[PDB]
Amino acid sequence: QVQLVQSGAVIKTPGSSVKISCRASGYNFRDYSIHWVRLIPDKGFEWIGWIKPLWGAVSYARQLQGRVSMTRQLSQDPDDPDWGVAYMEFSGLTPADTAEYFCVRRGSCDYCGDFPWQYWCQGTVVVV
Amino acid sequence: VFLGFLGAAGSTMGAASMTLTVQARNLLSGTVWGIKQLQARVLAVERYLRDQQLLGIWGCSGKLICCTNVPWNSSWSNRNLSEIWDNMTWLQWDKEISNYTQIIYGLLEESQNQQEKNEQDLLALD
Amino acid sequence: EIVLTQSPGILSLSPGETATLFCKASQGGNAMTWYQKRRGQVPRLLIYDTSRRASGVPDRFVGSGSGTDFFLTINKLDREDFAVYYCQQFEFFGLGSELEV
Amino acid sequence: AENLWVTVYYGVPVWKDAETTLFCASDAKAYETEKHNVWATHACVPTDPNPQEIHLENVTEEFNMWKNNMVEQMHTDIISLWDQSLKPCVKLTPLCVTLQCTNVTNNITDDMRGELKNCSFNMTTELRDKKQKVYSLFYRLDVVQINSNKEYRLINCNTSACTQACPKVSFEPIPIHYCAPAGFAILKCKDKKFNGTGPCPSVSTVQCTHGIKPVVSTQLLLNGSLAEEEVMIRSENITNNAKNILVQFNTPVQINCTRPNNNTRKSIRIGPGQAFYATGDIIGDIRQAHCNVSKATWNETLGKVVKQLRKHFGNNTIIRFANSSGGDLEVTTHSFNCGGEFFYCNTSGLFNSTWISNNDSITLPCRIKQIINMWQRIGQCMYAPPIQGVIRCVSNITGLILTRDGGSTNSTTETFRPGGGDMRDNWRSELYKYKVVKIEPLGVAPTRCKRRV
Amino acid sequence: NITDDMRGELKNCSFNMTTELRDKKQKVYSLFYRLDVVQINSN
Ligand SMILES: CC(=O)N[C@@H]1[C@@H](O)[C@H](O[C@@H]2O[C@H](CO)[C@@H](O[C@@H]3O[C@H](CO[C@H]4O[C@H](CO[C@H]5O[C@H](CO)[C@@H](O)[C@H](O)[C@@H]5O[C@H]5O[C@H](CO)[C@@H](O)[C@H](O)[C@@H]5O)[C@@H](O)[C@H](O)[C@@H]4O)[C@@H](O)[C@H](O[C@H]4O[C@H](CO)[C@@H](O)[C@H](O)[C@@H]4O)[C@@H]3O)[C@H](O)[C@H]2NC(C)=O)[C@@H](CO)O[C@H]1O
Ligand SMILES: CC(=O)N[C@@H]1[C@@H](O)[C@H](O[C@@H]2O[C@H](CO)[C@@H](O[C@@H]3O[C@H](CO[C@H]4O[C@H](CO[C@H]5O[C@H](CO)[C@@H](O)[C@H](O)[C@@H]5O[C@H]5O[C@H](CO)[C@@H](O)[C@H](O)[C@@H]5O)[C@@H](O)[C@H](O)[C@@H]4O)[C@@H](O)[C@H](O[C@H]4O[C@H](CO)[C@@H](O)[C@H](O)[C@@H]4O)[C@@H]3O)[C@H](O)[C@H]2NC(C)=O)[C@@H](CO)O[C@H]1O
Repeated sequence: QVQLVQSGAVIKTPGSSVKISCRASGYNFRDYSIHWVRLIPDKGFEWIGWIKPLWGAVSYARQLQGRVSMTRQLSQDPDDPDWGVAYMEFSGLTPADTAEYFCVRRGSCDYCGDFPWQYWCQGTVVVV
Repeated sequence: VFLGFLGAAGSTMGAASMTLTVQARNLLSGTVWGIKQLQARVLAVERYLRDQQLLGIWGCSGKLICCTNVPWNSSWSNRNLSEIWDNMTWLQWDKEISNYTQIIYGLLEESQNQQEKNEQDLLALD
Repeated sequence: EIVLTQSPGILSLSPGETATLFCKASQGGNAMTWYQKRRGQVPRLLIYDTSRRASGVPDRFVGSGSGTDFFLTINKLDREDFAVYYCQQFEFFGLGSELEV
Repeated sequence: AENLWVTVYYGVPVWKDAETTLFCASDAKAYETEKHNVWATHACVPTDPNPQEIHLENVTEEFNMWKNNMVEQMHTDIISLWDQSLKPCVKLTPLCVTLQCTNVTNNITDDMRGELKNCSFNMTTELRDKKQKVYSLFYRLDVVQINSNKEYRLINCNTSACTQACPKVSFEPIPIHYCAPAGFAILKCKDKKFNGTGPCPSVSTVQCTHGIKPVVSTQLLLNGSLAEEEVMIRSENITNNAKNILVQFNTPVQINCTRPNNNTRKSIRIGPGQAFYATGDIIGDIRQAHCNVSKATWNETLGKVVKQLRKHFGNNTIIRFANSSGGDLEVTTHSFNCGGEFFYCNTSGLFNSTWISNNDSITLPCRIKQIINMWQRIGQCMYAPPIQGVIRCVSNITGLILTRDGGSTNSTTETFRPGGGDMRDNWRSELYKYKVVKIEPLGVAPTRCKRRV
Repeated sequence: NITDDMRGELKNCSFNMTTELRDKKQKVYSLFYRLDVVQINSN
């Protein structure tokens, strides 16, 4: 079973950067993109970007470019080599960035596209 | 005239029923790579024999065109002769009769053995 | 960009009834995705490719639509179905419809 | 007469869409290459002296290149084929050792970092009893600082094992044909304006595909077959930024590449039978690997893609070009093989533009590696032996794998960036013309005919 | 802290193991069942 586990909630001061981790397991980590999305109070969901774990290629929402950086680390455990961690760092925070941040992954069926997110991390609340 | 293998794809089922011996022709003859070759070489004879299997459990080992004794259930198509032989194409026609092809085959299976069990009785008395 | 407009904002119905929720996209021709978010819970994928149900989603959830007009239908409402529902196409999202008792 | 009877037909022209194991075809000159070098050319069947592709008149066929198999099959064949080649090739197990490295003999400006580390190390001997301190030259990318000595290690030592490719092998991409079994056809969209998905009016059956050589390369794809009329820009979902864009050129843009250093190779006896090919003295100047393209033609061809792009994003739109956002060296740079060594060419100079609604060349620098980790390797890696002498290759650019920025905001300024990552895109780029079908010849239909008694 | 009668079936074993590099070594410990080991022969 696919599992995405994020790092805990944090309080950040304006001007700070926050680095959120998403430990992904139960599937081959290199085979699926991870997206990040934020749910903002009174504004709804905002897609942040995606990362493809093989080369760590990335794409960032135009309106957030310059403030977001996504990276990943692949398991270094010889008997458990297929999981990995995705990281998203979000900088120059303001109170308007107070939101719940999710890492998400698509379904693995034949008609599953890139954006329907079947799997969700438990979310990370960031209060600025 | 000679079109080529599958050339009468978009031709009428009458005109396509001319060039049958061309599609029937190019159908047999024509270590990483070595294994690919082998399970392709068997696949082609398996797939080929499965058709001869049918023609043989019917009476149509002739073969190409072969008439039979099972009458056409109008429910299957119900279209007139002209509008399928001088009109429709086999690509098209296949999808209509597709819903009952295996049911149709069953009608054929019983009908052939019925012929044989009968013809023995003729040569028996005569 | 795609603008997704969901309606109604709030839908008030009883257990056992059928809810219909709407999502109108500013651009036609794309398929629609729906999510359920129960209060305080992680969002859950319900429908993708307009009408296909996601993993473990019961058949009383029915997605449909065409062009710019898309619908989520929830048959025989269960107590758990009262939640906020969001539509999505690519990176774009509706602002959500709340189904209340 | 009114009563109709079914009469069966054998040899009916009709097919069902399929998947099946195909097989390879190559030509006689590939075996004339000898030298025990080309991969799988030997087990591979030959081609046809007089190939024929029968055009099928009056028929249309719904192609989809983003939901094809024979590219997944090919991608796989290439990975396997390659991996079977390395079994005999020697293991560099003991080369994973604490190196003691310095810089190469040079007088460069402080700003210019040293990319050639002269490393000495205790290597093994033909006899278990002894050892041997011996030196070799390594690129900065093939080593990591381990920790007032300046000591390093081969970068693979913590990720994976290492196996030295046999120099008696070749990396040259030679044309492959994918031939079908019997009672299986391949259908070829002969329409010269096809985007890869939907009904194709001009179609032809054919046994084998064309000569598809396996150029494995990021950013720009090279030496491929090019479009007949327009620069076609193909994608699965263009509106969605998450999906890449496959640009297929109309005109070839020739790009010359080289390693200027006259490198030398010495052979070190691991023993017995095992033998490591070290990098010996650099004869002559210490220069920088690079590639040149005409600024004129790049201007011209980047103008063609823009004319095409505005058909999808509006006539009154700005379309500028930017360099990679960030990621692995495998994807942040134009990767390829050239003469037997692997290149990593900075594409910032190519993707650095802007386009409004209405005589030298481009020197672009490169890096070079020897221990490579292609196809998203995890447990195994491969040391590409030093290729003695000076190296230069000349190639055409056939396409691109571009990527658009999803920030959007309905701005008429959506920019593009070169991408890569998944290598199926490359075979997707050449196999868009093809589709595999299962032949079903047993037709049944009514004609006024009963069989005799 | 078991009664003398009850024999120890979990032996804590330390040993010079190999490293990623041929150059070095590493003393590291692991736990083994009594059946997976034999007394070799006041250590
Ligand atoms: C630049 C880049 O990134 N691209 C590379 C690319 O360089 C390369 O492919 C090369 O490209 C270059 C440039 O595009 C080519 O160079 C050009 O080539 C021609 C050469 O002309 C040819 O034939 C000439 C002979 O002329 C006549 O004579 C014949 C024999 O006597 C006869 O049959 C003919 O009729 C012909 O006409 C008349 O002339 C003769 C006398 O010669 C007369 O008696 C007859 O009666 C006729 O009147 C000969 O001159 C030449 O050698 C060649 O064979 C040249 O015209 C170009 O020269 C001009 O420009 C040069 C710089 O551009 C400049 O220095 C000169 O001063 C000239 O103005 C030019 O060289 C080239 O052929 C081609 N190279 C190769 C290797 O194929 C490829 C290769 O990898 O990659 C790209 O990426
Ligand atoms: C910038 C970028 O990213 N883009 C690159 C791009 O640079 C490149 O394509 C190039 O672009 C540049 C800029 O867009 C081009 O430069 C401009 O070119 C013209 C040059 O004018 C041309 O002809 C001039 C001669 O003028 C006359 O004379 C002829 C011969 O005598 C005659 O037939 C004509 O009638 C003509 O009219 C009159 O003038 C003569 C005297 O010259 C007179 O007696 C007659 O009676 C007429 O009155 C000549 O001047 C010039 O060499 C060229 O041949 C220039 O006008 C521009 O110069 C101006 O701007 C310069 C900087 O922008 C500035 O330095 C100057 O001071 C000027 O104000 C300018 O250079 C360029 O041609 C083109 N380059 C190439 C290589 O093709 C491509 C290439 O890869 O890629 C893009 O991505």
